[PDB]
Amino acid sequence: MIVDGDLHIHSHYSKAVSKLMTFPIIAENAKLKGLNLVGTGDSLNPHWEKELLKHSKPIDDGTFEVNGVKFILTCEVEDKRRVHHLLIFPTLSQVREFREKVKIYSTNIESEGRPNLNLTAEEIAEMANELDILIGPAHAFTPWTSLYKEYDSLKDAYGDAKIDFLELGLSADSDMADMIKAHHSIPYLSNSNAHSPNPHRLGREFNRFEVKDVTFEEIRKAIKGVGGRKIMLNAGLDPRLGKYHLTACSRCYTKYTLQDAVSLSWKCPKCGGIIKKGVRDRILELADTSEKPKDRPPYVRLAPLAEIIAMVLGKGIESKAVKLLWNRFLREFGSEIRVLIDLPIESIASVHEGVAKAIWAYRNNKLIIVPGGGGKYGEIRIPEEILKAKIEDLN
DNA sequence: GTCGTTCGCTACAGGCGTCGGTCTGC
DNA sequence: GCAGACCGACGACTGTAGCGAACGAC
Ligand SMILES: [Mg+2]
Ligand SMILES: [Zn+2]
Ligand SMILES: [Zn+2]
Repeated sequence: MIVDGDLHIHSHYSKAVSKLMTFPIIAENAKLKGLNLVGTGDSLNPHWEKELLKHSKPIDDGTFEVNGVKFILTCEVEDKRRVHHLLIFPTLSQVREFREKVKIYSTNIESEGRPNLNLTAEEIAEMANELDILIGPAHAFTPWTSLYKEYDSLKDAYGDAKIDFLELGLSADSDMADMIKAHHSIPYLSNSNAHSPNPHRLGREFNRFEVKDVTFEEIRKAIKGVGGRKIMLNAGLDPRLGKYHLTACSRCYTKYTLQDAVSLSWKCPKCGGIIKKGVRDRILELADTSEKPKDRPPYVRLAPLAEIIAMVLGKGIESKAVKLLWNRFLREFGSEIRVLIDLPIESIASVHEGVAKAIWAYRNNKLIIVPGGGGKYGEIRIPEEILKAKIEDLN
């Protein structure tokens, strides 16, 4: 079967995350969005595991079901050097064993969803490998809490340890990361990093796997690419929409080139804020090869359908109008990705003509994109002539 | 024209580095 | 004067009350 799975979210026990991020609400919104598989997130927190065991039914020792949505155990943890890592756990026993292993190195393993571990990246990855726990750098190019803001290579961070994937990130796609030859031997995950069950948050990115069943072991085979299983698609935000795509100030969000930031010594001259290097500049800084791996699954660039509806209707992202139109589209067609990429523009027009024209302009690269940077999300705008013209005249 | 309903924007919440400024024993 | 210890604030890890003000079915 072919399923869509988002393997990096955060519960309400994490920080700066909506209190609505509980198993029932997450499952409801994932089902509404057409999301087959969702990572649990924060699995090292015992209270979140208790809530899981409460609101779920067992599929196997590492797969659970809430309101028809499947869940495998995942967690993001922070390094001794302030570097985030994503981990996928085979069974609940691996979760509990890892949790007990790091209690002597952590002070918030029981009170937080994103724990801090007084362990280096190599130590964490080695402990995971010893327990067959899938480990990988999460949002690997963020200028604040990623691997590549701390290290110049995966080898410098993990040493003799092994990773099982690399989480791309909102502000990057597969080609950018594949500009580093090492990455060619590593599977990519495109996950949402959702702090909210909102439509444009939960499942903003995901991975499309081919599996026999929806279980942890099938997903592990799909990530490894063995036994006929495979990651056949990586759906993700257009890298320009991420918060850290370009190099900009952390306070006023004004964008600067890499040369300009170097000459300015990383302080914004118009607000005194700290300029943070974008992932595009960072990857070009670490650029290695012009080749790509052949086995690399295609990356489908997305823009959240709620954002399209908000820019068309000229209203806010949380408005009731965009919510109603988004629900109409989802009831009618079943998934955001289908409306964005797969559905014919004529069928989109039956629900809303302006949204159909905007989606056409998105598919045909005729949409204005103000790239994000320094912590500000990218903005999406549509030229006026697109909305003024008729559908049959676009092409 | 009324008055519930809805919108959009600002302020603010909360448990380990970085980054300026300050104090301290020479 | 000054190196170096000491210190406090600041923001990522972003979401949402909540408050004027505009809207929209009667
Ligand atoms: Mg992306
Ligand atoms: Zn993280
Ligand atoms: Zn600035």
